[PDB]
Amino acid sequence: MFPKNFKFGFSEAGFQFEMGVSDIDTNTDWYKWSHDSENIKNHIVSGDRPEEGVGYWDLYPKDHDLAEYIGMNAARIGIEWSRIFPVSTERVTVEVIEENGDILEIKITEKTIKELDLLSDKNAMQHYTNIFNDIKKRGWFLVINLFHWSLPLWINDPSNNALGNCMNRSSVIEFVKYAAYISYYFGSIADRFATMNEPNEVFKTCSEDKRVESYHIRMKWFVEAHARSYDAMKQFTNRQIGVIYANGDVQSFENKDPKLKEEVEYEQRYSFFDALIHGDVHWYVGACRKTNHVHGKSIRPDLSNRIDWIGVNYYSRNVVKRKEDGYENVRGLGYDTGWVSYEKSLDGRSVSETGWEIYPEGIYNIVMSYHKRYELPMMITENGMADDNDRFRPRYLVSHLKNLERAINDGAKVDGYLHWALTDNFEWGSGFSKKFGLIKVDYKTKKRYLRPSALIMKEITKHNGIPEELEWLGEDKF
Repeated sequence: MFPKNFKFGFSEAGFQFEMGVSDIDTNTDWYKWSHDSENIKNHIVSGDRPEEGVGYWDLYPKDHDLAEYIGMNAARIGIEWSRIFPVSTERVTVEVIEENGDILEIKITEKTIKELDLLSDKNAMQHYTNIFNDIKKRGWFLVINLFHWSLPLWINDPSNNALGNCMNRSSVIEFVKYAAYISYYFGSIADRFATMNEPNEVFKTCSEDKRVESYHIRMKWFVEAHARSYDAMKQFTNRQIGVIYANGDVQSFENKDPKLKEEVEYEQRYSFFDALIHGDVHWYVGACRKTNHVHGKSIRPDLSNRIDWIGVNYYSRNVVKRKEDGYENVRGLGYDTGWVSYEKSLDGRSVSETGWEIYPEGIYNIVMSYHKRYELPMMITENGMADDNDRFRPRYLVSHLKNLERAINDGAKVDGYLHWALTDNFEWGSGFSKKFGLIKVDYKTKKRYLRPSALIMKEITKHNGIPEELEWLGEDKF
């Protein structure tokens, strides 16, 4: 069985869930990126309208009742920066200490909070408060996520060749203001804070520059985005602040190149977490040389010890092969399976309706690698699959939860599992075609439909683990 009071719940993004019924928010870069006609006919976005979505902004108490019925006791909710501060906060100046380009200090004091108090949407603050109160009044675990890809238009405007939602110096200063603002009013409500959701996915896709060097100075801006935030938030909250990260079980092509595996894991993830926990930015300096861009200290205590917990996201593995001084995701396996077949992988394993092969052993592998390197409290903040007819999700949920249970027993300090997701939602560039929910949403009528896999969650939550009668669904390979 799982540990006592283990957290079974769901994760939610503001842009993917909120809109659909009322209170349309058009003030995000992703909204215009979704509606751009050239992006539609060039197959960058699906063309689906996010304002025709789940309606979680208004229907959240009824969707929370369904989570309660299936025994959930946790929720990860993302706050939209566009709704709290719909207008620019640049006019509010703050003390900013820098050196050779590294933002070492952003002093957010209480005279800044009341200054930001006049520009904030007090009605949007009350709506999020009502959503969070609806979660905590049921005795549930609450995790607030500040940033989930969508950025206010005054921060980034795709109008005026990628989305461009990266971080720069001016974006970091404004973000720490909004980060400290959230911790000022919700520091006693949120059980844990997450500054950003999958930032590695952002600075990988936010620019046409896929070079390793520019990838890491982009990551650098996100590194300071959390480090300077964490400082400002901890002024008003006593709760664990961490990062929700995109992860895949990195593997070499047939385990012949284990050094390339550790190469990939350091370039994409462990460079980030070694800076925010220890201060190792030798990657950032190593990059900054071949760029002729100014670099600072290689070990910065402004960045270090800035992770109280890690939000692990896992969906599939990631098999890679060395090319020329580089690596390539092997098509036909892992996240890149949907290129040789949409029904079976090269390993002969089932594939999700979005092209990601089902590899339940990877949720043990990714949790173990994170624990064996840092040993902090962790959480599965996202885990699920695109499966409309519920063909594979019942076996997906059980098999992954038992590989995670194998991880808890082996020492991993994971105290929560947040399935993605309770309901279907807007899967960004692919629209509503990708249905990840334990319950299915009819976007024409906004009606909620329980999928059978949601009743499997009801059985696991009731027993705090997988009973013997559900072990056949837990088979890893199918």
